[PDB]
Amino acid sequence: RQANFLGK
Amino acid sequence: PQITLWKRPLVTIRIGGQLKEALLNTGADDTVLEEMNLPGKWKPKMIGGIGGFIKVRQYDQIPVEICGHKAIGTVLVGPTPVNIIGRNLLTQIGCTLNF
Amino acid sequence: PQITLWKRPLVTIRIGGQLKEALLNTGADDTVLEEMNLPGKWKPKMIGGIGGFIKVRQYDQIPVEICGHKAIGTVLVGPTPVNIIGRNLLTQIGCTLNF
Repeated sequence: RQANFLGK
Repeated sequence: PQITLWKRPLVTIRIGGQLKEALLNTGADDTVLEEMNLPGKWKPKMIGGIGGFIKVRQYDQIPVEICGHKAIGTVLVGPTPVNIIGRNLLTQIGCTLNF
Repeated sequence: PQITLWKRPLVTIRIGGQLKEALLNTGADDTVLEEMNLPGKWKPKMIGGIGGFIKVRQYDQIPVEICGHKAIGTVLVGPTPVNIIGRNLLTQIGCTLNF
């Protein structure tokens, strides 16, 4: 698990 | 359904008549939900992304209703900014990326 | 093409004559590649993930070929665990999520 989520 | 990527792919899921908004996340191997009380045995796990790792609790064989589709698998619970539906549940609802 | 999610959705991309393995990430707003140099001026930005808030270098208007589909947009470079194609480039190559 790497739930690579990203905002910005 | 066909979900476009102009906006974050947010859909409504249901876990034990608790209805939340979660991101359809092809970049996540696992599904991670912000704090909720799930029943059953839960084991500590570490998961990373951009920025580092968070400690979460892993709950097995947890029913998740994603847009009319009955999902059942591993659900991780921890301090995630947004609720995430990962590849483990995504594969079960018959989800693909098409271009 | 149609890409299933039993395995991570890694594809070959071409950026600046170089070929790389990148992950099609519908849970990422932006495209982030692992450390590399690229043509430009760049503005430093901060972005956040499951772990938190990293520093990246932002390149604007960069051509990237994804599975031969042509895109041109923003590309951030930083300490990402894996090369990630986010929604800004996924929309340009007409990528959707279906089930």
